[PDB]
Amino acid sequence: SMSVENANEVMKYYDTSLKILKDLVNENEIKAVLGYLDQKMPVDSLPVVSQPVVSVQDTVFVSNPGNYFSENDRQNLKENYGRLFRSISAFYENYKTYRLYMQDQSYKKDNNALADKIRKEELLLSIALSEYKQVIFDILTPIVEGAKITLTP
Repeated sequence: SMSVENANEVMKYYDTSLKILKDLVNENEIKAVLGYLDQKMPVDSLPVVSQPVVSVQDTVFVSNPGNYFSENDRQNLKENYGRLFRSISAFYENYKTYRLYMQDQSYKKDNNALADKIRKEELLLSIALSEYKQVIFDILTPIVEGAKITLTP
């Protein structure tokens, strides 16, 4: 009864996680942004690539896992989502900065120092985005199986 209601909340959290992680971490878009950071890309060819904006209430829900999860699972989910939201922001904001700095010829003033700083950081962020997404699914799928046990009469 108290476990049945907790199990229903785990299913809601998993379903929201599935939807939000599909739209937030767009692997092919991430790869396309890395290609746009290439040294041989014509500066005037750099396109605008907007950050995906998912449901804000879904973001709040997954960012604050309830006490139905163990304190350890709750902390690991909260940490990985927090890092994932900050990393998403950095990845798309760094590309916006990069595009404006290349197109207004600011790169000539610092001999591409900011271009190389951004390229290195974007590569690290791209790996980390896929890592946080997989870590969240890996925490949840055994708990989800546990919730299915509680919900199968």
